[PDB]
Amino acid sequence: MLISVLKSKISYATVTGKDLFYVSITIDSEIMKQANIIENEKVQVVNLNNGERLETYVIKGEPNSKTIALNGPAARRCEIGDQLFIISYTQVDPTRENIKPKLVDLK
Amino acid sequence: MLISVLKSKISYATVTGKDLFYVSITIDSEIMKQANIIENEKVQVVNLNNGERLETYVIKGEPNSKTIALNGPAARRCEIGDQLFIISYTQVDPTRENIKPKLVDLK
Amino acid sequence: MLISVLKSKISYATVTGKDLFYSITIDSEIMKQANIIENEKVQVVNLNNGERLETYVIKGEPNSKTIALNGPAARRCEIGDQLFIISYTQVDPTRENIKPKLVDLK
Amino acid sequence: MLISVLKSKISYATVTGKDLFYSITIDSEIMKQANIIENEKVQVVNLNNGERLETYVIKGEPNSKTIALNGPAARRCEIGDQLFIISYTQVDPTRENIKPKLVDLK
Ligand SMILES: [Cl-]
Ligand SMILES: [Cl-]
Ligand SMILES: [Cl-]
Ligand SMILES: [Cl-]
Repeated sequence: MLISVLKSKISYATVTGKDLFYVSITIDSEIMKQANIIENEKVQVVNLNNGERLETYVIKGEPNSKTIALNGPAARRCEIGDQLFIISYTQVDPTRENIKPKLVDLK
Repeated sequence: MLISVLKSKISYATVTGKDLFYVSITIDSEIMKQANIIENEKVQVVNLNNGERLETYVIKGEPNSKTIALNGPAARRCEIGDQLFIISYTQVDPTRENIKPKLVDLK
Repeated sequence: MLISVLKSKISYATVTGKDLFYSITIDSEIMKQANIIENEKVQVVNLNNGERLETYVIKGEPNSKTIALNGPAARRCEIGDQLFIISYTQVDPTRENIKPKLVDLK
Repeated sequence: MLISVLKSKISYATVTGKDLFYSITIDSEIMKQANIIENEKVQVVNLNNGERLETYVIKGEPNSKTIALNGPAARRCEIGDQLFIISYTQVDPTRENIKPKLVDLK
């Protein structure tokens, strides 16, 4: 038996770029590290400016670049300067002790 | 094989507050206890006034406060006074015994 | 790996009712035909308006043909709309393939 | 604990058809390339209109290049739209990493 719970949250991630025709969210690899989020992990991305809510996967950005970029169709759901929260969830046995989320506040 | 089934439902939760620039959904910890919903658990939140449907995670509110508050980008999807249903699911092997959902009706 | 795959689909379910101030209520015989159980999570997609939502199943009276959207979901349909109702299961992709139970109501 | 990670991505799939009164049909050789199986749940995202949906996969004829949105999903695209089609898997992250299968149809 499993339930979904918060694993990681990055708060106040400022969008630095967007690329519709990408060759999904790019995040500074050091921020990913702080948040215990791995390459290709599924995340929920929510936008404080426009209210958009979406799910996509993570691409590594360059370490210490502060890159936060929405690529592909997700580019249509933001603009540069928007503030995001980026959330990862995990499925756990509810008979186990509670998971303590990793919280990263970029503000 | 595993399927998702209803584990908990809080019905007719009235929004008492909203804060866009939070430092998700805040629920009276006593109400959470009645519904067997734990802090940081993922929930579906559906709004009877405006029809909005979203997924977020639970933050504890003060016991017996009747606080129901949508924080962060979710704040853009409600107004004070709106009536919510708050739902949590669980993944189970359906060859096991049925999950009997915990139903909390606040109306 | 664990992946999600289709386990049941009810096609061309016609909305018979909606009640804002109550989920999806489905004739219990149709549920059995689809191998969908009470309180199971389902995807509901609407051919008339394109709406897509997830909710849980409530039993309707057997052989009533009841298909009703209740609660906030009521704002996402009207009586007479045609729905597809889909349930998924998580399984090992290398183990024997799941044959979905398909129920066509047209 | 389990987390969801990318397992398969088809990029720049051009919509060739849509049929409301039949959900995504994909050339079965493209599916094989992407390690996507019949009835697998997929995320479909549209570069032209920004729409994001979840549905399941139906086999199309091999080497046809068919990419067709069926059912209510038909209301969320037009012929010629470019799609990305994504599948995820739940894994124990302390095991070895899933190397995603990437198929670029551009
Ligand atoms: Cl995207
Ligand atoms: Cl939020
Ligand atoms: Cl609902
Ligand atoms: Cl569909």
